[PDB]
Amino acid sequence: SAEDKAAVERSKMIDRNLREDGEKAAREVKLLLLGAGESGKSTIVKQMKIIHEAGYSEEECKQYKAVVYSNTIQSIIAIIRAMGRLKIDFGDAARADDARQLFVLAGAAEEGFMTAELAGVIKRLWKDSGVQACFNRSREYQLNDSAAYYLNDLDRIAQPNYIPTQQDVLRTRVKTTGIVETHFTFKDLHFKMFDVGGQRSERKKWIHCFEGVTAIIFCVALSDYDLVLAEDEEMNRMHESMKLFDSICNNKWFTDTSIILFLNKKDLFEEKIKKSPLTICYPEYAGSNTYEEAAAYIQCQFEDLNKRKDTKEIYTHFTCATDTKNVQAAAAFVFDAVTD
Amino acid sequence: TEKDKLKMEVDQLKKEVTLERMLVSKCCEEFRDYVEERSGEDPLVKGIPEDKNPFK
Amino acid sequence: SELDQLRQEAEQLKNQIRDARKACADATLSQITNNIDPVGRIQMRTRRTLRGHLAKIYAMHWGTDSRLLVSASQDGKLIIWDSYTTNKVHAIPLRSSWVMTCAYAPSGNYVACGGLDNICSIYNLKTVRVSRELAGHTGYLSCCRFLDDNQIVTSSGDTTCALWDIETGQQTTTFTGHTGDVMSLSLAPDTRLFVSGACDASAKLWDVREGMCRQTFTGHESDINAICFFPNGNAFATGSDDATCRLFDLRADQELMTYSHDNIICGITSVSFSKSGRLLLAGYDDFNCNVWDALKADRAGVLAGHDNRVSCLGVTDDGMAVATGSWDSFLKIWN
Ligand SMILES: Nc1nc2c(ncn2[C@@H]2O[C@H](COP(=O)(O)OP(=O)(O)O)[C@@H](O)[C@H]2O)c(=O)[nH]1
Repeated sequence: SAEDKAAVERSKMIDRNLREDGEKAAREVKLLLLGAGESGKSTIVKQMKIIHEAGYSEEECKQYKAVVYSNTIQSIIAIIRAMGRLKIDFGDAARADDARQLFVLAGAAEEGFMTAELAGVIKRLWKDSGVQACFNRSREYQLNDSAAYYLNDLDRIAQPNYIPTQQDVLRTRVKTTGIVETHFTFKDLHFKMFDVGGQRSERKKWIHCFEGVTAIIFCVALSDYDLVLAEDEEMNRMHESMKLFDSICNNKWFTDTSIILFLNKKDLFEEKIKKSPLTICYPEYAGSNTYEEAAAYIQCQFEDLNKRKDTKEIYTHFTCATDTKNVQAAAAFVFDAVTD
Repeated sequence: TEKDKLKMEVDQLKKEVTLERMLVSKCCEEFRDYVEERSGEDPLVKGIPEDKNPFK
Repeated sequence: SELDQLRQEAEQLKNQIRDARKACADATLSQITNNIDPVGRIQMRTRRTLRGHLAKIYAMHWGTDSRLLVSASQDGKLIIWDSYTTNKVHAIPLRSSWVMTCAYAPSGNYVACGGLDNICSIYNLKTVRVSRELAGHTGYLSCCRFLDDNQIVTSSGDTTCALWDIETGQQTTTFTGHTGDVMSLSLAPDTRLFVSGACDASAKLWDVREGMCRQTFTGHESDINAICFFPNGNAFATGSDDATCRLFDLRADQELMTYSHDNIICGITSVSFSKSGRLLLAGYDDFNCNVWDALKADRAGVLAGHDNRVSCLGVTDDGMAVATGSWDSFLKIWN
């Protein structure tokens, strides 16, 4: 025919483009982040943009304004609610009125704005010694690790012309519910990094989608070791992370995938281990309660879960994911492990 | 949350309990008879002549 | 606790429903068909191989002309094929490669797809460009089917289904009730109802107009990954991680037949009836599609042309062919 020839030629042209695209895709480095909630995955993704793509524009930063405020409000609310549960009194009784007003105001707040009234309530609460006593007992409830970051900077944050900084954006907890993907180039190679931490669905229905990735970066919050085991009491948080790592590292879907282990939040760990003993997490631990020996112990507890040890190496690095210079050095570590 | 989930499940079950269900035998007969009127012309049952197969 | 009272009440109502279903199980499908002759050995051959994807294929859907079909792969491509000639008509570059479902509009004017981006994207074939990105689900898109060029229904890992107005991009209706990821849906012939299958191991029948669940069907021991209506609109089939397919009857409100064999312990990914309903075709994790006699529960044939999981399949509206798609990156056309 006439049309039939053109349809054949169209198909052949599609075939060429598909082949060229596949050849470019076979050359890219694909990195999947995994790890428990709050372990640092979305922070690492943002750090790749800051390091390799010049960070965030001012207009991009303006868009995190509303989540900075929502994060801040939810942090102080969490501390106040815990005072009732832990039976902690205010340092000044007048703060009870402020606490009441906190809840009234939080319902009336408009996104992207914080009234001077609400800012003053939060400031007075955060300064109160009873609120601070509860904050310092955060291992007994659920409190995100950026709480003090924002609350200590409330004066700057609350200005009507406030524009979030890049560090502010790094610290935000925006809960996307879908996959997050970032692309960059590092030494003439195309990298793609994925984070599914926002997905609340059933992991067994899509983990196999990542069979074939070059490497997994598994993130662990070192500072989770002393969190009290509460409603669900099968395992403490660190042992839940160990069970997930055991599952991933030894997974049939990742036989040919390099396993990188980021033992993250080392800055919070270094401070916690001064007053909170590792035995809270590992009752059998008989070493000293110091940064170096306790960190080593955790590293070995995870590395020991590798079952194909003889064929498979774990690339372990201690990180502070909110420190761009620290992440840039760990990134170099990761490059070496995967490219060759 | 969970309590809110149980209330809705209970509400839904209260509706489903009131359904008037047909005998399985009757439904099976109707299923069979629908298939029997048509399986004789079903290409994946009876096969296709080579000359009439558009995928030859 | 009040919590204690609600849990026991739910179990009591589930038991009442179980008893009422039992009170209507006066006979079984196997008895009713005892006198029908077996279909005999079904032996189909691969007639067309659709080569082009470079990674796992996750879904496919036939156009209503029984000739064109769309496939979706995590190579990041939606390909529209002319199955008669194997020519590629379109190769659409997705914005997110993590696709899990696709659909061909009955008119032939649009296709849809989505996945881990939690978005259902609509593509106009008759301008190819992204016409709409339907945002609202909080979990992956697992299945989607057009009612017409203006409305589409979706299922999601967020445990809901939704009906969308494509022009406005808004969810017109949300279908809530499943307690696990929803994996598949199928529209009734008259598009007034649809059924969904979920990781709570149940299937649900939904009223499109009134946005409510009418019936909840139970019996599977693990996730339902695939669901397909029977052509007369009064029954449907499910395929499950529990290595069984089952036939469910709407008006009996209960399971009629299980299709399984002690040999088969792997999961089922996809189910379809042949045009008459005599055959139920199912794709399996073990790389095969098994062809069941829907009336007798005997396995009548096998389709074994793949080197990895059969992830999807579909029968043409004219009944002339079945398509299989696979993690091995191929689709095959059989009859
Ligand atoms: N101090 C400190 N905070 C961190 C570190 N890594 C992450 N965070 C913070 O901890 C919180 C949870 O981290 P995020 O990346 O959102 O965890 P994700 O759930 O795995 O994505 C965020 O507020 C981060 O700012 C770290 O190494 N040190």
